[PDB]
Amino acid sequence: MVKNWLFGKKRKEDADALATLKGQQNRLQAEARNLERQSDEQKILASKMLKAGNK
Amino acid sequence: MVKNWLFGKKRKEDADALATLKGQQNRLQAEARNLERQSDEQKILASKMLKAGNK
Amino acid sequence: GEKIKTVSPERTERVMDSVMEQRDQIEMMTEALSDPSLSEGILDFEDDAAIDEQL
Repeated sequence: MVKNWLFGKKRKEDADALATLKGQQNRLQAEARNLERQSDEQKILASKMLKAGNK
Repeated sequence: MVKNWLFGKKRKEDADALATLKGQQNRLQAEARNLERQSDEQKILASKMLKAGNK
Repeated sequence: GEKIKTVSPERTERVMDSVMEQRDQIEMMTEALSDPSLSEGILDFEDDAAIDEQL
């Protein structure tokens, strides 16, 4: 049963890099969802400004 | 009963090389199946974008 | 700061990668010379029944 020491070391390094990239991507997706929510609220506000008589 | 020592040694080496090639081929087939699945999902999404009114 | 410039973390990771690679190579060489199938398994014949009978 040969141990591949360098292979396992580089495997851990690549796994950590992938974890970092996935975490930052998840943060960006959450930020995108929040920005979409804010855009929807702004559209609702624009509709109310239109109805109230404030162009 | 003659032992063919070199023959058996090279037989083990060739069997290990064939196992390595077969394993990498199986990995590539799995990756191909996953890529096909992703392509099908993208086509379904394209159909929904067409129906929704977003060319 | 001068000490860390002399021995950076990059040099440390390079040194440890070299250590692991040389460990792999030494294990390959040591496994080549200690394989029982070269010497210990002289007779692979099915006298397991025969040595059972001798027992």
